[PDB]
Amino acid sequence: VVMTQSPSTLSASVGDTITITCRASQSIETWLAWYQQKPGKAPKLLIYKASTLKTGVPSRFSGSGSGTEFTLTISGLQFDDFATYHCQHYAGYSATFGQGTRVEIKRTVAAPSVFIFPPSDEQLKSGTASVVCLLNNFYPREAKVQWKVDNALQSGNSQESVTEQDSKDSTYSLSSTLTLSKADYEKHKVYACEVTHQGLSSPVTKSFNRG
Amino acid sequence: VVMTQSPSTLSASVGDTITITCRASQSIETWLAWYQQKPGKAPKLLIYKASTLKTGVPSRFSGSGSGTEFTLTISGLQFDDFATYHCQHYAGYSATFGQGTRVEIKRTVAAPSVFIFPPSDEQLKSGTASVVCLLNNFYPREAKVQWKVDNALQSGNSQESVTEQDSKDSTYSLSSTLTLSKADYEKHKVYACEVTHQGLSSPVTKSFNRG
Amino acid sequence: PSVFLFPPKPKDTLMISRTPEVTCVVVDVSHEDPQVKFNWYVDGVQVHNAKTKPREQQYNSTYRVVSVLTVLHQNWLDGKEYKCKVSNKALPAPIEKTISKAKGQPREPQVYTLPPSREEMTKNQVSLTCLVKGFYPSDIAVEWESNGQPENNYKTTPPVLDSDGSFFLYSKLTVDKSRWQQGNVFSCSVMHEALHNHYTQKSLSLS
Amino acid sequence: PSVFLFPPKPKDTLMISRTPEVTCVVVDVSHEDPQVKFNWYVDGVQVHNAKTKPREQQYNSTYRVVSVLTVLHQNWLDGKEYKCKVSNKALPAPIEKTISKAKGQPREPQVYTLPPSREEMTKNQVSLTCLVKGFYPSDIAVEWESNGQPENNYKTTPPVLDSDGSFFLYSKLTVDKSRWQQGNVFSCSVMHEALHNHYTQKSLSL
Repeated sequence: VVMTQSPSTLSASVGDTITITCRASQSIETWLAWYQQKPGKAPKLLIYKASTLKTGVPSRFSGSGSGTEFTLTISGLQFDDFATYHCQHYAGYSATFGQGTRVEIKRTVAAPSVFIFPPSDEQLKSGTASVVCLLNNFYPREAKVQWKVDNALQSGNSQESVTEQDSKDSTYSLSSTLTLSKADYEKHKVYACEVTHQGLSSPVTKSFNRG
Repeated sequence: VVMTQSPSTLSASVGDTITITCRASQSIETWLAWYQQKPGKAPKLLIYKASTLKTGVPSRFSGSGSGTEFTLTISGLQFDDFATYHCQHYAGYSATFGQGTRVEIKRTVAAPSVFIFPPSDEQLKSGTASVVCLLNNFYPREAKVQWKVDNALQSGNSQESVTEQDSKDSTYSLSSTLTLSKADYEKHKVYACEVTHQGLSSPVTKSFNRG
Repeated sequence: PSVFLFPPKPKDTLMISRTPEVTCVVVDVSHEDPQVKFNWYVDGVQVHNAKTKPREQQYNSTYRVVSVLTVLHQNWLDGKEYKCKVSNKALPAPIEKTISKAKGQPREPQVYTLPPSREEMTKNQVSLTCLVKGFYPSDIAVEWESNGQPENNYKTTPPVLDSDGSFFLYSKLTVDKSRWQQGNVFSCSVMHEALHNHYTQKSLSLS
Repeated sequence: PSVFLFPPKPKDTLMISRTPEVTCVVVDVSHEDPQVKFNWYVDGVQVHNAKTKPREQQYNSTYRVVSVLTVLHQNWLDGKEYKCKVSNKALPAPIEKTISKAKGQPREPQVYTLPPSREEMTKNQVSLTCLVKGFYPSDIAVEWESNGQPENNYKTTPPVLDSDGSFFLYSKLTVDKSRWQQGNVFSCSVMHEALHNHYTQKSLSL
């Protein structure tokens, strides 16, 4: 059995009634559960056997369906409900999950505002160089950052982190850190962060020259 | 129930008959085993119930004792027998060991020849400085190295490694590496290795000045 | 600056009512020099325009310019060649692309209908196959219809070069096993340069 | 430069008899800028020469230093990520290209054989058809046989995406109408990851 959820990201406003769909590749009767999960927390069972609400779960959550097509409905979205929802077929020994649906607060598309930061000489004195790229206040969450050093496209030497939706404007921000030793850093001049996002008509590059 | 093994180190010649003692803090009848262990290998059972030789163990190994006093005898040391020996009181659901006896080849006292090596340039360019001290061809095994940087005692920034007894001359050699970031290394003038050993009536210091 | 030439769709040049066209696309036209000049040639003639028709747009961090040349069904079917010449001040020399139907004599496609395998009619849905072989060039169009309407649950493989040098493909229509049994009749329509009125048709039933 | 990674041939990863291989091809390397280096990484590990072997060039006026890596059927099938890391002087930076097999629950293929059409029974040659659908990923090998011996004159359409995210294709064997008349038996062989023993065989005859 393969489980597929639709959509992958659902954007809505507070108070909305929204529906998430879950499809099974073959009939699973009503052996279907729905879980809610917040970032860094445990999944929480909401509904099972397709339509049974777990005791204590608010009545605005409801489930329906049987066979291959299932729906989770949230009737009147509250701020607490923006989270990931997972569907699950559970059998006697194993289980299988859908890919998850992220429910987010809808806003207009916003292109990232891009900034690049050289390493401090205070750090560089210690023997390491962290180069930071900031992608600020963008929406939706999908964005791509690549590092170039003297026009050379880099691989495997960066890490990325993303915020949750901003409490005031519902955007996301992203930081990418390129880490090199002092010695490797001083071997090159041009440091550049290149960014794409659906809100940009062409890639944005920010750069600095070492020293 | 505490087991006390003596001696801690036993130095002897090939062909010797030697004895290792184990004293129990209270009577343990004959519930005592002896194990052999080579560096980096697993313990091997030699004798159990005080005097019973495990099948396949050479007949030159023998054990005696009951109550609180126990003895392992090796009658005709072969090169293969230079190793650590451990005594063990074993009960139904617990055990306790002596501290072990290291049996080594006896030779005359030999003072270490001491050499200090700075960090190479190649490394220093990368952000790290490693300083190595070598204690060459000494006996017995116990030697103390103290690292001093501008005559201030170092702690918790060095690691040591000691060879096994040399096949031809029966000495030990020791290397100690002190590790500092290029930054920390470039803050001090004099670097010193201070060596204490049985063969040295006074502690020996080898030094160099940074750059 | 890149330039891609696109030919008309197989059906466009087969049906006099349809409108066949050759499209010239230019991507990566820098923001600085957005000037783009198109010159069209039909067998090397027309440096002096023709129908022609450009527009202008903006993207990622470059420009995209599209020019469209409507062609004459018979000019295309008669193998005429279409050249799109793209000149840009930010270009060392002009870039030219040319397209037409593949060279080769047109072979009529053989269209056969193939009912499902006995071992499949044990499933809720079966496969009605339509074999189209020995055609050339590869330009071609396939469709399904059961009654006075299109069947929309079918797939056609892309054309495949046979040992003949001619082309062959298969279109697979998927029908609810229940229907195929109700005696329903289906048919695949094939449209090709080498078919009578650029069209033939074959039926398939459960008798 | 210009690098292009290639996955192994489907048939190679499904039978231990053959050896799968990730082939890294680099084109347009200059005369004055040869000296092409490589580096393969499988799920991160291996930065130093693994079990590779690259050589041979000469082109239209350029190079092409094609490297080749031996793959472990299991490794590939389980989805390990193969990373080719090229390095050239006449290259601004170190290019890269990765690849793993298509992800997703594998799905065993259905194989059905079809007789030539009644209508085709008017030519000196007929078409034996083999349908294959419901399989995922798309990597697949299809062959034909006759009483133990191989068939040469057949063509197979590439994998096409069906409505349900599964793939299907058709294989077509061309044979003398006589052989089909004589009642000979032909068989369609299908090699895929989700098949028991990575192999199934279906027959057809008059």
